[PDB]
Amino acid sequence: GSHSMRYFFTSVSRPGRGEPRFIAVGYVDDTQFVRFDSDAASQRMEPRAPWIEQEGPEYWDGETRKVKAHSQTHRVDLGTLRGYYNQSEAGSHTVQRMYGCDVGSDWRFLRGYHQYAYDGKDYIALKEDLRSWTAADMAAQTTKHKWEAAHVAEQLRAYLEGTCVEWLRRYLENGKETLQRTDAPKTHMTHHAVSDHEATLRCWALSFYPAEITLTWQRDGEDQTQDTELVETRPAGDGTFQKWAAVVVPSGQEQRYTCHVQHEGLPKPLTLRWE
Amino acid sequence: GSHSMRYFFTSVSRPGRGEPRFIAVGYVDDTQFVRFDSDAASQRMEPRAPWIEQEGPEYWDGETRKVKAHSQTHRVDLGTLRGYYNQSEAGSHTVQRMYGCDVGSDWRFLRGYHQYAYDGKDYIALKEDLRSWTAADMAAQTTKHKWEAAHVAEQLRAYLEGTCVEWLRRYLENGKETLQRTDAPKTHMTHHAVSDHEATLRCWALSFYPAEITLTWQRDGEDQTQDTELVETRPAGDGTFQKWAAVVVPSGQEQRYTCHVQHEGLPKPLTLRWE
Amino acid sequence: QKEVEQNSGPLSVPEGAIASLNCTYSDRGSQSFFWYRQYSGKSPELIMSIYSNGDKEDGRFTAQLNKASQYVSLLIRDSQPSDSATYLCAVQKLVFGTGTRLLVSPNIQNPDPAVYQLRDSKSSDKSVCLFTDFDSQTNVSQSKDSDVYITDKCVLDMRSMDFKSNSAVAWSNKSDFACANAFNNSIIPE
Amino acid sequence: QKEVEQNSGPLSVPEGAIASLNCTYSDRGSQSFFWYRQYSGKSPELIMSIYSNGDKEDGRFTAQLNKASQYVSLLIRDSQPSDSATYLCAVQKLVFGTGTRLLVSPNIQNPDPAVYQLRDSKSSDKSVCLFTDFDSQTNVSQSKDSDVYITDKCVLDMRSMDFKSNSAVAWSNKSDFACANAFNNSIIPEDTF
Amino acid sequence: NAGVTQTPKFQVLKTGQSMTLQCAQDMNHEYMSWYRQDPGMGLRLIHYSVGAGITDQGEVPNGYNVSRSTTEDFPLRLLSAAPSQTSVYFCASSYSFTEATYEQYFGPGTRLTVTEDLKNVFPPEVAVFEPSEAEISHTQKATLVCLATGFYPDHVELSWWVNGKEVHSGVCTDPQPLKEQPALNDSRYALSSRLRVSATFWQDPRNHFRCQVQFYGLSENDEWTQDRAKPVTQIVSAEAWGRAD
Amino acid sequence: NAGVTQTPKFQVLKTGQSMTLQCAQDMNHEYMSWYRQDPGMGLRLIHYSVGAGITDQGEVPNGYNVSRSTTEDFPLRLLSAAPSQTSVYFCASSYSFTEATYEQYFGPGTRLTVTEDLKNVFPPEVAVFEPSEAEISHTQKATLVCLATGFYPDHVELSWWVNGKEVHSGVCTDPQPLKEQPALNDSRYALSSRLRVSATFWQDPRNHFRCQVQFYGLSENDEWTQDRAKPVTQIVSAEAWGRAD
Amino acid sequence: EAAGIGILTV
Amino acid sequence: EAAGIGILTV
Amino acid sequence: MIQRTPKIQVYSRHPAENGKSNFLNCYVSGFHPSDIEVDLLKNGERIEKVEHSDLSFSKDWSFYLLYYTEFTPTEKDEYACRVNHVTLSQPKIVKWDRDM
Amino acid sequence: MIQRTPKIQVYSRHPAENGKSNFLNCYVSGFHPSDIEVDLLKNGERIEKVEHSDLSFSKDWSFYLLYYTEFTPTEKDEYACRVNHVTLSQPKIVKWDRDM
Repeated sequence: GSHSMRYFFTSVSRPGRGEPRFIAVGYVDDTQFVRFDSDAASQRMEPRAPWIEQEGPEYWDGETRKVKAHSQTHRVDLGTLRGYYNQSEAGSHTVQRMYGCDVGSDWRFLRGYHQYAYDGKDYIALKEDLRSWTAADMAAQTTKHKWEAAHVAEQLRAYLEGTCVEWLRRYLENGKETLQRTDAPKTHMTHHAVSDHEATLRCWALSFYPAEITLTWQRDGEDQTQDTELVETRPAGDGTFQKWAAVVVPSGQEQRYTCHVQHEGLPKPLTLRWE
Repeated sequence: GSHSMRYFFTSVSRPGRGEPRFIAVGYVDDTQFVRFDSDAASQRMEPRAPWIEQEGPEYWDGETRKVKAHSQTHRVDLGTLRGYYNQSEAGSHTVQRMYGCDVGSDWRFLRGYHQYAYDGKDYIALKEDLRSWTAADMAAQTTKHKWEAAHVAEQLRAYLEGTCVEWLRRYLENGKETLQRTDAPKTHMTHHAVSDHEATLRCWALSFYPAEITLTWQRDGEDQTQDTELVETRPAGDGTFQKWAAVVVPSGQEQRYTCHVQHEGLPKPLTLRWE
Repeated sequence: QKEVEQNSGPLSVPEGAIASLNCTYSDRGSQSFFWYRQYSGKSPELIMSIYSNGDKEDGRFTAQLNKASQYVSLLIRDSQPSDSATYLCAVQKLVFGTGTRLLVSPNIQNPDPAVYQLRDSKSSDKSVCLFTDFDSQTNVSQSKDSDVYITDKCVLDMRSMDFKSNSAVAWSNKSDFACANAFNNSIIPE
Repeated sequence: QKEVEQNSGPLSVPEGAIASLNCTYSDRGSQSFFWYRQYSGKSPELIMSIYSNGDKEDGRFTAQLNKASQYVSLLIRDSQPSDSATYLCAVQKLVFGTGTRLLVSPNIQNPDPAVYQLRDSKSSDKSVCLFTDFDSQTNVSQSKDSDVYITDKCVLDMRSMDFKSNSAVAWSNKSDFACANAFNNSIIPEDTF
Repeated sequence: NAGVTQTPKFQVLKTGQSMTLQCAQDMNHEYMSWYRQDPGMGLRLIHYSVGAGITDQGEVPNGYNVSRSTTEDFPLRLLSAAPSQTSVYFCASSYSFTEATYEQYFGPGTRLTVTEDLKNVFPPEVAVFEPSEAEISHTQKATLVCLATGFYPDHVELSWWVNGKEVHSGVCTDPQPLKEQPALNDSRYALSSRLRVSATFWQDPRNHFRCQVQFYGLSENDEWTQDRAKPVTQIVSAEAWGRAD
Repeated sequence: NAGVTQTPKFQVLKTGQSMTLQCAQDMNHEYMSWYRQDPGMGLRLIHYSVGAGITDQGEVPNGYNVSRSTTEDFPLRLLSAAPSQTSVYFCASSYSFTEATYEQYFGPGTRLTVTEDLKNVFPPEVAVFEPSEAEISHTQKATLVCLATGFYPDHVELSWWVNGKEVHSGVCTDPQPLKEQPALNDSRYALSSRLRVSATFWQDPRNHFRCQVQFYGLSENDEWTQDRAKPVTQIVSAEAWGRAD
Repeated sequence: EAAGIGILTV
Repeated sequence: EAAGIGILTV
Repeated sequence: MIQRTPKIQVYSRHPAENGKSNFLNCYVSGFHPSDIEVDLLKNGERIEKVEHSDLSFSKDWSFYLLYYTEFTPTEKDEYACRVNHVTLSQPKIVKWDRDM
Repeated sequence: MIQRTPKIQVYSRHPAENGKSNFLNCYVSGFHPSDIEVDLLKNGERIEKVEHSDLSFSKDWSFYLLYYTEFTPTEKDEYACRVNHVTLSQPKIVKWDRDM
């Protein structure tokens, strides 16, 4: 088991061309469920998963207001962070905000987080205890001092340890068929020799969720990394995920190299050889 | 009689050397009691009156730190006020700071003050209420805004209406023999005729403290300033003060001109004619 | 089922006793809760805000929230008379209840309930009957008769002397109605 | 050193009660006073500063100055246990007292005092006795046997469930010690094995 | 720092009239809002800026166009005035939505009455009533009563001026001006106040008392073709002197 | 920039060794200072700049030189190291002395141990203890205990890593690592921590728990003639998995 | 749900 | 006695 | 101000079967800032209709998008992704390979 | 920058008695800026040892110093003060007068 809810917000300034671009998206685990786009025709929070469509006017009017505000909050922040850093009104700058909660098998709170980056470096992030702040430069310090004076740490620790978990649970149940599935990796090997001297074995894994996974290569049953490629785990757009990993092998030793798969969907860890 | 305690601080920049000349001096009424000089060998607050010598290491270490800081505070201010006014680092500029408190016969607070001049013109002065600020130049305005944000007015009104008065009293008492004595003016006239047409009568006043005094000439018993010389009241270096004032008189009218003396040491105002 | 439902009195405590005011909200999602204090004819004033389960203490004011039962409350420990005024409850500084009219009824050390008739300046037979000096137990009746008008109770504080008085006046269109109208509680010296 | 004198703890309050911390300074005609909050293992943090007679209010913190009596104080109304830490008092951001160690002992509504033996995840031959779920009254004596080591009490706030627990561990060189660390409390489902 | 300001304070209107209420800001407040409050109910939200150019609808948005570009201003407009809009309008700002700490300051509010026929507006008739001899002996104290009657709308302030200097001690004005005909909707109003003072204050005939009532009626510019006096915004008072009789 | 900085964070030293602690602040702070704090006592002042080039001595200035080239840096140097200097050193700056508003920011501190024989330094032995059957039935809750033993100097950091992600809920580490032999002066230390989680979190064998202790010992450059492992700065952890018992 | 508190301007 | 508060840069 | 350069994988949703319609995917990731051009190529010609994901970001703040359209892989036909970011001088062209 | 020029008074501490040792005083005042040169003169020769006050200033910000040494006035011997400030083109010499 185990689950997270996380909200990601992105504000990018486009100088000379009116307000900034705002793009907010809600994930439950590796599943998107809501989005807002400052450009989109509606100017309302839009659903993405099915199960969140069963909420009524109350839910959307509220989630629309909150996320509109998150945008207007960022609109200002850009205004401010130019003063604070002494930067051009001519450059396009980026603010990113990400918060959410984790829960164990038991669905009981494990971890909360709230982080903020200006131009893709950490600015001010909330330490793990949710009582402290990490500020990087004196611009963050000026935030810290003003955020301590509006008891922000306390104010969030309420949402994160409380509300965040209360709705993650609501979602997890109300959307059990979507969110509480574990699709297992469909696995196989390919053998294309790259010369007449050596051979490339590729361990495949397809149509799996969640995206968490680990593929590992073993020469006589020991971890090899020496000639080991391993791709960034990628989506498909059907809501499943894909990953492969390959070793280059002295031809005539294919059977001594074996691939080891691990996933939530998998009752036991899988072992693969050629054939 | 009334009393004041006042601290005068003076920072003059010497081009080519990032260390200005600093000279701070403490008066209780017309009596000096402490001094600091950036040039002097010691780099400690030095006593000048007897009674302030009976303070212990606590007092001096503290007064030395405070006044060293007053100097370092001015060091910076010169740095700043060049930017703010757009003047040469080639030029020697002056900052002057003066603060203190007044008390009546009763020793009860009457008035506090904290004033600042760049190059001997008013910059920013604290209004009488001690809550407001008077700025002239927009350079002063930028101070005002920064000083309101460090509650300086509030911070000083504490010292001035509180500490200033608590130690003025301590000094006045601990130093009764020095400070609470009132030496009366020893007075006389001189008659040097400038020709056989005119005569110059000079009303003298010597060996008096405090330095406050009023000498006035009366032709047939009316205040004359028409032909009246009157010198700046001057020290002697024994801690008494001197002043004279003279009139030119048509010879044969010496007895129509009388001199009127007024001082705290004087039970009644003195009247002088020629003998 | 209004967004925000609030206990709709008017509520009345005696001086120095605890006032408890109540609020329930419909919208489950809400996470900020605010208590406002409005004196008659003036404008709301933030007094307290809670954003987290439990008790918030701020001097005499305590605020209580249970996200479970969708319920917010307010204790006014040691009610003073300057507490008399409308208390408004609000979620996310946006939607407000109707408001609960609180009257901290003052501590009248020795009442002398009377009904004195006063007669106007520069006229005659135009006069108003004034029910005064009763104690905060004794409450003021309706008019009954449509042509008869009857004002609410209210408290005078002559700082001059330290004396609090409960007044309440009553007049009619015509004199054909005299001072046997206002429905008495106590003793009625003319 | 007299320069600045503090309570010098440990002080212990119950949750939701007012903490009062006290400071007197020697140098009269100090005019700035600062209160700093240091958590164990971390660094001082300005919380409050007063320059003027009276009470300064900042949320739950009030700071108090009497230049008459050469006294500075700090109220912490409605103490939480995350308040527990060393509080340092300071004149003109220069000299500091020893510090007063505050322990806000939490409000344990339903105690279940027990002494459970735990065993190692590797080579379980080694075991430790864990005295837990006692109430903030119940106070822990250090060891009498030299070869026996005994931890202080300390507070968990498992956000997991919203439940605060007092723990306190004890281990010994050998088996010649089986949960026989005896100093306080009358209930303990202390099973043999 | 001015706070939040509003214009006007009091306004009559003829049904189907344009009308713009001002709201302001000497603060940096992104979030603003407009409420109506009817004697009985409380604050009901109309519209709200979460920022400049952004406007949303609230609970009771019909009748009412209100939006603003400026973060500083947030005006509110009635295109066609209706009696259904006769209420007290408050305007409120906070530095922050989505955040609790920052306070929500309220304006002084605008008191609005809307009437189908502008003839319905009348100035107050005021009268002071002298304390009872019975009260002065039985109590050792004098209570004066004041009585403003036959006025509409219920826009009135009422203080006591003893010897030409205002008094806020032993005074009591009725929470809410009561309704001369509760049943009829457009009905005239009436309000009473009480002054109490030491027996001997009233007993000396050199002490002077005036009850003063500021009426908020029409303006010089409003049209009027009736026979009776033009019910312009005015002050109406009645006078009494002390007595040893 | 990040308030005030210090290097190192943790340093062992042999008695009679040269050593400089760094301090930096890019805030234009004229006032700076250096303190020492011994478990028990508090902050004792060593030296203090009131500005560039100006330095004064504090209350415990013996053993310790200081320097003040530049507004930015304020180093502190121990010429001949002594056990008497084994303490925690903080470095603090404020924009202003002679002024209260402006804060006094403190460094992360340098933790210093000085030892007559460098052999005294040992790495920690770590062990996790799996929750009691008795505890999980009697309480419906699992407490894991961790135990770092036989280490010197008296510091290390100790976090819990559940499933490879760090966790700060139902954790309790001892305020100060207690002393294996309080009587002996140079004696080894030991530190214990607690992780508590829902019974059924522990019941699931897919949940993984590691207790991790970062040791701050010697450096690669320090000489070492001994038979036992070189006590370099390192991480030592012990592991547990969940269980259907 | 989305955070409706503790989301403040830098 | 000198001021120990009120004195900062301009 | 950090600039990271995009990483590109080009792959098919379902294992490619020649003549059986499918989905061609271009997954850009590990890049900053957010402003990026991505085009999918049919023998170098820009494929007209293309949906892309919504913009999210990883732990290190780096952005990521999935660009995709429906295609019908063809033994001889060749497909690729042409990424143009403010990090590189010349567009990056990453050519689809069935087995990667 | 405002420049005020110094005022000079030259006088004896105690009324001058010929042959009775005394104190010759030069009091400069009402001047800006602070840098000033003062010398006391014995028939135009610069008097070797001279103590001066500490620098203070009046209510209009103008500075003031008292320069002094111990002398023994003498019927025929003449004494004066030689001030040099950045306001004066040539040093100012103010000659001592008993009765001034």
